[PDB]
Amino acid sequence: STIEEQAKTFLDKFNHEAEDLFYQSSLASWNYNTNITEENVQNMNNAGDKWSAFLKEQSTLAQMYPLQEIQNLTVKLQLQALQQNGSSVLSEDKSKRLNTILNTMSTIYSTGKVCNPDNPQECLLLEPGLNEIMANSLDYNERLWAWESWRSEVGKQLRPLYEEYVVLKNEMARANHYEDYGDYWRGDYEVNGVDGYDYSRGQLIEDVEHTFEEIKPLYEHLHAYVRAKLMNAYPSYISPIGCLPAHLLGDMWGRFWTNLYSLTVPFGQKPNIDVTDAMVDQAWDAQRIFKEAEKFFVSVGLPNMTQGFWENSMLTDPGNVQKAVCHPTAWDLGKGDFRILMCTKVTMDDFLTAHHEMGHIQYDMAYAAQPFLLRNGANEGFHEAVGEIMSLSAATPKHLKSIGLLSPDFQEDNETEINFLLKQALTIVGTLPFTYMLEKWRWMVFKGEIPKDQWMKKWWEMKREIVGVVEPVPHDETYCDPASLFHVSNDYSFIRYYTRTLYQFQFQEALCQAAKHEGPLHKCDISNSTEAGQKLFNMLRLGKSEPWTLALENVVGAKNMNVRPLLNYFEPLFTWLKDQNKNSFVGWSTDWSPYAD
Amino acid sequence: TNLCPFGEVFNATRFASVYAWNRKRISNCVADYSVLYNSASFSTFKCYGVSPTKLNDLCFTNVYADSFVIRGDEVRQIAPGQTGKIADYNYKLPDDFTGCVIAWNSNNLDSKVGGNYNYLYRLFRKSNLKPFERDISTEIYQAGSTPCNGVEGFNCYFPLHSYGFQPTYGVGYQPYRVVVLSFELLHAPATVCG
Ligand SMILES: *[C@@H]1O[C@H](CO)[C@@H](O)[C@H](O)[C@H]1NC(C)=O
Ligand SMILES: *[C@@H]1O[C@H](CO)[C@@H](O)[C@H](O)[C@H]1NC(C)=O
Ligand SMILES: *[C@@H]1O[C@H](CO)[C@@H](O)[C@H](O)[C@H]1NC(C)=O
Ligand SMILES: *[C@@H]1O[C@H](CO)[C@@H](O)[C@H](O)[C@H]1NC(C)=O
Ligand SMILES: *[C@@H]1O[C@H](CO)[C@@H](O)[C@H](O)[C@H]1NC(C)=O
Repeated sequence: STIEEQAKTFLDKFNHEAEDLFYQSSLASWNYNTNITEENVQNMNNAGDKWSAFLKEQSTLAQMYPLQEIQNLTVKLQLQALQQNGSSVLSEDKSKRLNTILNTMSTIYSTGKVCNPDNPQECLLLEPGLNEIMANSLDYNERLWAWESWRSEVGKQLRPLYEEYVVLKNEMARANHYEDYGDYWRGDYEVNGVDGYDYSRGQLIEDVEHTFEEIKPLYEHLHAYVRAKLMNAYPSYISPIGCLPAHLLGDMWGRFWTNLYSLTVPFGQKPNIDVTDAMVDQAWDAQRIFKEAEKFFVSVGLPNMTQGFWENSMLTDPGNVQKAVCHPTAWDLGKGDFRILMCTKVTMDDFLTAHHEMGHIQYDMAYAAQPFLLRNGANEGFHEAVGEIMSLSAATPKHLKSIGLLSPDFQEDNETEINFLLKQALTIVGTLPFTYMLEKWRWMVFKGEIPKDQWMKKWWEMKREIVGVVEPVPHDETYCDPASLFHVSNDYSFIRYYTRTLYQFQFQEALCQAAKHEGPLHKCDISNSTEAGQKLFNMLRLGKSEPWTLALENVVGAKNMNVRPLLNYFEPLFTWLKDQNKNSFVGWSTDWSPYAD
Repeated sequence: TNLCPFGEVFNATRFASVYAWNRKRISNCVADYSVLYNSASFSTFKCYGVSPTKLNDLCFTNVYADSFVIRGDEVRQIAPGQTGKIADYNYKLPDDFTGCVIAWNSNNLDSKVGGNYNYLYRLFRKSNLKPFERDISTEIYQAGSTPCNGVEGFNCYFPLHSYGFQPTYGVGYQPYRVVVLSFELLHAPATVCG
């Protein structure tokens, strides 16, 4: 009779529809992902189009239900997520224009290739050619050539394309009462209708700028140390006060800095911790690695993998008979089917990635009870955080010795722990300025705060002021160098990595403080402490049926992203860098240039 | 003197879907529940009121064996004092229950790749069922106020929905065949015991 009970009935039908159709779609996509042929492409695309058409039809049919007439916040959340038609609101010609430009950009990036002026027939896709070029080649000129070439080939192409895409997407967002597409993305953290837990979309920007302000010292000292080491590596190229040239960042753009580790390790005579040899010398294979990670997760009281995972998933590469694109992924096919797709090479890095993906699988196993629309993260950042914390808690030397996989008498010292923390801070602390800078630039673009013919002029500005990056070649407005990236060109939200990083250390510190660990935070391990297990499960079992702030306080007792756990975890490293930096200027000038000298 | 026909009912090859739960009457025979109890094949065996041993040497007037197929998780809902789709719309157990509940995994037959769509369940109803009442109707559901007159559409819903049984489902979603027994005592002689 009322609106509430009728929306109840409607959603109760929509669940038992979307579950079946999503199973068909995801299972077809899986069959394609393990066995790459044409008929699999056919089945996958047909099932996916059927599912998407069902979703669009159901959104349209659902918009007939009045939202504000709803009190029970579960029903309100499901109705809000469903009724958001999105791109389905534009004129059909405009919709086809969107799909057109999206496919052009995605394919251009996915097939673009480059080669030197000497052999126009011997040339490479980025992966793995330019990838390894930026990752391992130490030739300055070679890396600068790679930099400018990839920034020129896809950049000039997508530049006006990205202009048009920005226009059309601003229109798409404004259609549904979203001031722009940036705000549309930020609308994932938005929470309303809950006292003491509301969260506005601009509050997100405020929080992010805040947290970055407090992280700034650690990153600044890290950048000082790394600049000093690279000057010791490439003295004829770097200024003792100037910013770091991007083409030396161990990657084409510097999403991570991992590849600088060997180039900047302090104690270059210390034997690094690696159980690869210890693994192979005991006949360790896929089944063993994954059984060990599963035993880990049973140690903290979380439930263990149901037999379906062991039977169906693909743990070992399917030989040379059939091919698969095995980027390591975890799949929740719905209805109680969980799988992992991974070509596990028996190493240490893979022994960590297995824990990460199995953590994704645990998080998905946790909320199989919530209705369909809520089977997801509480925000766009909890999944990868719940994944990462397990890897960093199981990569500790103590845990490694606990399973006998390490010589029990390996002695921990200041040198090895500074090396470990430097590895970490190069992986994690290095990517936060990049993530924040890029997301802020994209937000400012979408808010119209920048004339189009000025985009690039502003872009490398913020890096020069945030990530300590300086371009070795003057780039004009015809390039769209950001587009040369995966997520920029493929239109993905990018701040989920920042939120992942910070929620990661909040979770880690809270969990350790729940295990009564005494000592530095990094050497902490959560194993055998069912207290931390239940503390984390009480956040896992929710899904998104609650505001993310509530599930965050259910664990860390705070109501907002907070850097203090990060600085706590990295304190010893920060002290060591403070010692080492007494002989180097911390910071950078904004006028020094590599091309206008 | 003749044995009760627990064979033809317990492991025949095609069970009836839940909303049309197949009922069978047992009388005028001798029953041996011992093979049932010590079968150790059923991954769920629970009941309320009698001991699994003592029931062998007890005499009852009439016995009823209901049988159907359901999902994994929902097997718990077959118990006096539960609520949910199977206990609300599809099946009812009275709190003064007297029989037993037997449930065994059925991912063997009842599922097949591509989805086995021969098993259905009632998804909506105007009111909850009474004990031991079976409704087979399929009149479109009046979700709104405007009558439908037999058409699918806004606020007009189909009251049956199909279990998408497949072989690659988790333990909670692989099918589960279920047999529920009840006894009753009346004035007439108790023709059912052994
Ligand atoms: C891969 O796909 C082909 C095409 O349908 C099929 O013939 C083959 O059996 C598949 N591989 C396996 C291992 O089933
Ligand atoms: C909201 O609906 C759910 C079922 O969809 C129900 O379990 C819950 O109790 C409802 N909330 C309130 C406050 O009644
Ligand atoms: C999970 O752990 C429990 C611990 O009691 C064990 O009984 C169960 O067999 C384990 N699961 C599997 C699939 O082995
Ligand atoms: C966890 O406990 C088990 C059994 O008590 C023990 O064998 C193992 O070494 C412990 N591991 C850690 C990291 O405490
Ligand atoms: C019927 O056969 C199945 C399969 O072997 C078995 O599990 C079940 O116990 C049998 N029925 C009886 C009454 O033993």
